[PDB]
Amino acid sequence: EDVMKRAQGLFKPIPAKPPVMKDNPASPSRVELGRMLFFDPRLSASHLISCNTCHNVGLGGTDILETSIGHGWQKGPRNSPTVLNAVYNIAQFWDGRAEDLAAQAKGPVQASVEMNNKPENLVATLKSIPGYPPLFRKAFPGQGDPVTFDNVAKAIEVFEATLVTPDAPFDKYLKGNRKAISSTAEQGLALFLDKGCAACHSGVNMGGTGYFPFGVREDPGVDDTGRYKVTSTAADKYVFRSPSLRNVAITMPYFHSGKVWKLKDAVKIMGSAQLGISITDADADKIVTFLNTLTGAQPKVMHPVLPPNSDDTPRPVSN
Amino acid sequence: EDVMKRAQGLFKPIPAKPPVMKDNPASPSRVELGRMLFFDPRLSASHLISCNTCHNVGLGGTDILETSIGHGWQKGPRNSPTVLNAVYNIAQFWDGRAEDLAAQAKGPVQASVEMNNKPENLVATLKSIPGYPPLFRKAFPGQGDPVTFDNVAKAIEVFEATLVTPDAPFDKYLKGNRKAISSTAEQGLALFLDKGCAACHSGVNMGGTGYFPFGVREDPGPVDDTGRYKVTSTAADKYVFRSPSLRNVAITMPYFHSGKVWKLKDAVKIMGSAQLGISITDADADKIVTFLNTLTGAQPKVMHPVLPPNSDDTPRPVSN
Ligand code: HEC
Ligand code: HEC
Ligand code: HEC
Ligand code: HEC
Ligand SMILES: [Ca+2]
Ligand SMILES: [Ca+2]
Repeated sequence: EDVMKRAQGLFKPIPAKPPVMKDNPASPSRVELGRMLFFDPRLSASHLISCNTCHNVGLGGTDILETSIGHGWQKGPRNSPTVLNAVYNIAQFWDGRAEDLAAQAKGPVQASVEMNNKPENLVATLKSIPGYPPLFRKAFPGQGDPVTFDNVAKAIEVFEATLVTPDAPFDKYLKGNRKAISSTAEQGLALFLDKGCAACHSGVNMGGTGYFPFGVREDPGVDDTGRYKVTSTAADKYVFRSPSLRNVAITMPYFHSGKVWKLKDAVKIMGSAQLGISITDADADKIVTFLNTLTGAQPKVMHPVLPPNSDDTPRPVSN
Repeated sequence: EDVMKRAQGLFKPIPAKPPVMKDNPASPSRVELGRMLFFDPRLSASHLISCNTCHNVGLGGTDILETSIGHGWQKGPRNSPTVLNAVYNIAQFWDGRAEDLAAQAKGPVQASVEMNNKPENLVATLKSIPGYPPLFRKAFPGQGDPVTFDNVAKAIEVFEATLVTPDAPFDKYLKGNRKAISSTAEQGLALFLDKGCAACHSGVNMGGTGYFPFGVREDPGPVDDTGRYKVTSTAADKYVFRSPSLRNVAITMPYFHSGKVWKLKDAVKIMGSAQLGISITDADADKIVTFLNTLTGAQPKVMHPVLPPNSDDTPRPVSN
């Protein structure tokens, strides 16, 4: 229709092929190594936590928990965004001050807070695991000492670029198949476009494109729509990334705080005066039916066989 | 909520103090070196083009030309954005593919294509100028070899952080003085807020916050600029566009990524696009213009540096 046509300008389907990372060429050995590192809990000092713990490829690329602290740029606990299609995000942080956010993008996003704080421990751990240096040599040829914090992030990044979810019903719709989604789905899309949601949640990743001066907070003055609202005040130090809504139906809970569990309530909360939006409960329901067509084909990811410790591998730090 | 209170959520005034750059502490000697480098045309192969050429601190931090190619991440000629407050930009490139744009921010944006392509040459140039190494040693103490590409960009960057324009009438209004802008400028603000302009042109910099799948293109479908150009967004689009900071917009014509639209009132009417869900009347556009005219801040008084002279070793200018 013209609804389809408008949708085809606002969004693009996820390509099936992993996107190319500038200055980070993919090769099977580098993808394979990134997969190992992504699932390797020895990257944490406890030896218990891997990327997959908080960005679980079985659970929509997130952890279905409210918040955690995973990374050095967080000022507090935040909900773990999906790693699925994360390589298509422009804005990669939940929130910050405008003057910081571009510099923060100097990355890497693929380092947890422990790795970023103690990159010497990361390298020493990997060098002490006999099967790693050979993989690093194969994945990063022509370097004398390829086992580096920067190459760890590069290998993860190329593996991460394979964690894309093409072929959601909405994407079949964008490709021109009007029947790929129900007519109620389509009405939800019409509301999404007309009410102005698409402006913030747009492009190939349907979001992750920018930061906005609205964040969902507790209302200071009985139900999630009554308890939380979109807030924007004079005193705001930080702006908020408007997230990609792809796979939103399988990555509850919602918002930077993880505090809203139901996708319907999230949608009602986004029907906010602060945003120029008023939606009825029946509107909210149609928008949800639409948001449920953004679930892509989930990657089937082999759990890696990790190289064993040596006697030299540092011990877990305890309890 | 009345218009001022709504404006106060949507935007914040430009602070008077240079923002702090992470991992790049300002000091007077690093600001001064960055000033020298910003104005030194020996950073270009011709030895005639400095950052100030295309981001001219006397002309709103831009060059008032339609387009140029200054930087390695451009795929084609683009309009030079202002350096004034650019340190408050989050989105720093005009346009690109989503999957490339975050990676590009591992920058530095302070490097022209000539600097970025030929970093040893840049270091060789600076090291051949006997007054530069001592300045790099002052600016970057405790570093045995401080004349490096990364230090040229850090020094520029802290100089650029001082190129902020606090005290626009509109900022005086955000701070609570309703009389700092005219009643017509306030109606243009109301229009700006009500029509949804502010969603994309938001925050301390009034834009530069994100990218959108809309760019101004020549219409293929009657004649003025509003006739000739339009917001376009198609299935075929490879690239999204940055929605720019509107601070100092009255003084940084021409407009959009292509610099094709010269009149701010025309840029405003073009943005009253059905693609964006916006319909504005001609008098609506005039009021919005009146409002945008209030976003001109106090322009930095910048001393032109005395640049250290060439030695006989300094590379020779090249024309191409
Ligand atoms: C192991 C090294 C990894 C990798 C490869 C990633 N992570 Fe996390 N992650 C967590 C939280 C709460 C956030 C949001 C933080 C914030 O911005 O405030 C993140 C963020 C990410 C991203 C960004 C995705 C995007 O573009 O938005 C990516 C790519 C990413 N992570 C990859 C939480 C956790 C953890 C919980 C303890 C752990 C462990 C990790 N992350 C580790 C990793
Ligand atoms: C920009 C001005 C926005 C408009 C208009 C809409 N949304 Fe939004 N959305 C925006 C931000 C900055 C955020 C994050 C807020 C926070 O505190 O975290 C959101 C969040 C959502 C979510 C949550 C998705 C997730 O957690 O993964 C959803 C489901 C959502 N937005 C949907 C939505 C709808 C239906 C809208 C129209 C009614 C709408 N959004 C408008 C920014 C903006
Ligand atoms: C013209 C020939 C230029 C010269 C010389 C320099 N710059 Fe530039 N700059 C130019 C353009 C056309 C653009 C936009 C490019 C794009 O497509 O995105 C830029 C961009 C910048 C920016 C980004 C501003 C922002 O939007 O956040 C900055 C900070 C910048 N340029 C600074 C800069 C410096 C420090 C230079 C000397 C080394 C310099 N530029 C040279 C055009 C030209
Ligand atoms: C996001 C969906 C936007 C809304 C809503 C509005 N604008 Fe915008 N604006 C947007 C982009 C992506 C761009 C760059 C487009 C390009 O090809 O370059 C712009 C550009 C402007 C400009 C030009 C500023 C400059 O070149 O420095 C102006 C003056 C401007 N926009 C004003 C404006 C008004 C008045 C709006 C509501 C009527 C409006 N914009 C909405 C993205 C978005
Ligand atoms: Ca979530
Ligand atoms: Ca301009």
